Amino acid sequence: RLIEASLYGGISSAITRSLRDYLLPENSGVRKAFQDMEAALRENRITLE
Amino acid sequence: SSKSVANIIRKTIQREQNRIRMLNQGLQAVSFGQVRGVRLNVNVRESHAI
Amino acid sequence: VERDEVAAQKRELEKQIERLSQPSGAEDSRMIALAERFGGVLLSEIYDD
Repeated sequence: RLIEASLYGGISSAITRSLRDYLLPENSGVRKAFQDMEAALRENRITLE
Repeated sequence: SSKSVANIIRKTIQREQNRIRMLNQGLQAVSFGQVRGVRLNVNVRESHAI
Repeated sequence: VERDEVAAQKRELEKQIERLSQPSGAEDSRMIALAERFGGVLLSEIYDD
């Protein structure tokens, strides 16, 4: 998308729609703590099912 | 719990805002016809701010 | 006996994984609160990048 938008020129519609998806990096720190803390419950629930 | 999570979220938000602000300065005073500058405007949604 | 020994290895592996989790993997049990209770920042977090 980046390359071809540059090739034809103009304000790309697709880039404009998903602006946050392109310009912001995804951060794992906020998440993995809670995945590990959540683990004991997840396993228990799956076992019960 | 609680406050510490809020602090890490706030610091991440602050760092992203600052980096964007740095990128933003490189684009000042670019002349394209009648356009004279470009910016990436970053804001925080209310429903999440509260 | 084989079951229990493998269980011991699995417990060690989870404990090792858990130490590397969050927020910037460290002795997270108390260190996060200790980091904010003074006007300071965790060194390992400064060297995250």
